[PDB]
Amino acid sequence: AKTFTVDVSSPTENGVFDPASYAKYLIDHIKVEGAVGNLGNAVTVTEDGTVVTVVSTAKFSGKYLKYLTKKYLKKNQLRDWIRFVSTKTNEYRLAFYQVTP
Amino acid sequence: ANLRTQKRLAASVVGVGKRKVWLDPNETSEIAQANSRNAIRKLVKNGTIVKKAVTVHSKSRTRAHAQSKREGRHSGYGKRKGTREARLPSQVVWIRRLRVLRRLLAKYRDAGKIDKHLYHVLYKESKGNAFKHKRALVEHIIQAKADAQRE
Amino acid sequence: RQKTMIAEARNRKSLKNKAIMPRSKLTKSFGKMEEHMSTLGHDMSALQDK
Amino acid sequence: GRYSVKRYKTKRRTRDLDLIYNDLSTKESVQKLLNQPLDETKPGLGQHYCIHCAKYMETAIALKTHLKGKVHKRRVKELRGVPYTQEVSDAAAGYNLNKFLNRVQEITQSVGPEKESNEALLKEHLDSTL
Amino acid sequence: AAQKSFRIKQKMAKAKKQNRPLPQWIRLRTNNTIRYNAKRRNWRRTKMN
Amino acid sequence: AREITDIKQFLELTRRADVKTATVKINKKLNKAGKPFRQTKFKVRGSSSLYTLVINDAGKAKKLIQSLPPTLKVNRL
RNA sequence: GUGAACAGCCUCUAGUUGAUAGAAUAAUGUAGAUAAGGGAAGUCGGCAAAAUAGAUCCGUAACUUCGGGAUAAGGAUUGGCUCUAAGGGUCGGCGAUCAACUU
RNA sequence: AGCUUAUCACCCCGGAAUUGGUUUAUCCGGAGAUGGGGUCUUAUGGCUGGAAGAGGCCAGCACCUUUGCUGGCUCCGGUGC
RNA sequence: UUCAAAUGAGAACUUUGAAGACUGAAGUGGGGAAAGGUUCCACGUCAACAGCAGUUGGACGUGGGUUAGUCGAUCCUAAGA
Ligand SMILES: [Zn+2]
Repeated sequence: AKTFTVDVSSPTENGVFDPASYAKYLIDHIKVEGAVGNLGNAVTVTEDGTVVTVVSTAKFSGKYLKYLTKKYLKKNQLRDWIRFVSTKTNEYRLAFYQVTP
Repeated sequence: ANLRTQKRLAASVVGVGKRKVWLDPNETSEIAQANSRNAIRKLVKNGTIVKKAVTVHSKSRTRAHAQSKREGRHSGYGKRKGTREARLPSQVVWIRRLRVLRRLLAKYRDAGKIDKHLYHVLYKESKGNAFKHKRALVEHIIQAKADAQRE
Repeated sequence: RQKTMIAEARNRKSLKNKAIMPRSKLTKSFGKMEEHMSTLGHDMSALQDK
Repeated sequence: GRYSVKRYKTKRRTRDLDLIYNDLSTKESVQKLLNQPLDETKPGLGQHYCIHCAKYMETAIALKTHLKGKVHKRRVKELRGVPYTQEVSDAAAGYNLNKFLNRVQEITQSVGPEKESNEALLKEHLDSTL
Repeated sequence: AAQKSFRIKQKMAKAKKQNRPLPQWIRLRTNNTIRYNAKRRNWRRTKMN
Repeated sequence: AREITDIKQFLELTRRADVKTATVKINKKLNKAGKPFRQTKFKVRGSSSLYTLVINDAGKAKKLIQSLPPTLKVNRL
């Protein structure tokens, strides 16, 4: 298997983000062998409130995860302020840009 | 002011052309103070001078057209504009074919499916034509062996 | 509003020439994101502290 | 511009599909044009004349390659239905409706399958001789 | 060029050391007739062979 | 630049009386594809050449460090 | 990338955005383009322009120093999409597996 | 820099017509082929040393600096008129 | 070709940024030979020159800059002197 781990503390604390909607987006928009609706025993998306987590036996990659997360942020109008980054291998997190006063 | 030297030096430092490098117009005095590559590096890291990532050249269309060509499209007489030879030399075709026929006969002789004398006559017949491909050569071999055991 | 978004991005992009700047390196104001997130329906009491 | 001007001149005007319909309609018309005595001026010296595409070829093999082509199929797929006369043009505007409808049912009943059978005889005749 | 001989380079060095205007403390001299350098040279105007 | 396999010749080089400097390099490597392990490179600076010894096992490596002579200067990392 | 192609057309890297400017849109010019019907009546003279043009197939006369003439001439076609067939290599005492554009 | 690696060429055995081997291109063989084993040039490639410590790509952290320092990754392949 | 800002007494022509285009790897690119000789780079800087302009310049004034046992000459001989 393969595990991937997103952290959502930064935006969620300041009140722009809800991890449950992000996981609700991921769990349906993730594709396996074609289109939506094939996550049978292969993939498991689960949140804690501060950390979202994905576990996949099927084809899944950090670039795919970043692609989905950026799509969600563009949906909720957050692409121009937040970026999905890697802090460690398969350990990613959302982070604001360098906005200063 | 005049940041020509600074643009040149920033290009030479970052390892790109001047067409890429970017000077924020607000930090003009801070850039004009710089007359050294160390200072330009400081301005590169602090965020006053950046790199301007590459102008793209996508190949989605080219890959799609190539896939359609693999599937056998865009090949008709209205798309052909050079001769059949210029597109594919008959010399190349004959080379492939004759190498194939030589290799097959060598393998058969080494395995023991055929003797050296029949190999020798087939070598020169395949050097000539009357063996158009692997199938015809195999069928001729089968006919030969069958009439031989019939005799 | 979808048409307005398309029209805005048409001016914003200009992509066949010069490869839009990355946001990693740029810096934006505060007040801009205030207006943006107020329009989105969030409140900035957690950001004002900061 | 030049292409339309220099192709579709009234000098270089061709033969108005209505008439090709009226010609492929009946037996005697198609047999006459298949026979077509030796004329010194015509391209193929008479013979080798396609009726759908009202055209004289040089030879039998040039007829073959014409028939195995989309220029022929363009015309045969254009000539299946009714021929669009002024009757149609005015029945559309509300003028001599009953004449148009009589012509339509006449083609649907009588003249249609007549011409279809004539075309089929033409096709197997040409395919057998060629 | 760029693979000069020392003769050519020596002549070039003389030309460089000559390529100047006239000093200002010569204007201020008793009975000074000289007001400019009439043997002045520039790479684009005149060639020195 | 030269590699060595034997240990006796590395000791001879350390005692060659024209060597002043050595250095130990540590690398993290994967074996075959499989497991992390600690490779060690003992380099000694001759006058003409740089001789080097590759030791995969750290236990033998540190005993080599012990058996090195004391006057020779060494550089870690 | 198209295409036989270092052709022509567009683009990536790198470089440049230099050549006195602004407002109107008369004639005559310079550089191009289109024109009904007729088609060389023009003119010293078909000058110039037009037309033809690539690739596949059929077919190709006199004459000939037999080597050519010859792309002679003259004719049928060319898009897109979905398919069929054929054209190969490596291993196993016919199969498993892999792969390209040519018709 | 060390080890290894090749077409041509050469050596030992053996003695060839039912003539055989063989190049895209037809030349070679009792002046000793095919076959079996072996030798050589090491252009050229492979591994290692050089050499990751370099360089490249990212993430940071001081923010008072006209040089401020840490952490991660840098892998495995495929194809051709 | 255009827009804003900066500089400046003054900006169609300078600098930065934002756009639009061009050369289109047989280049408006990156390097060299002959020739030129400091034209390279920086700091000041506009009287004359850049067929308009000019705060700009290959201009004007003042300085800085070209590091070789391994690149070349040097050596060899060629036609020849
Ligand atoms: Zn027809």
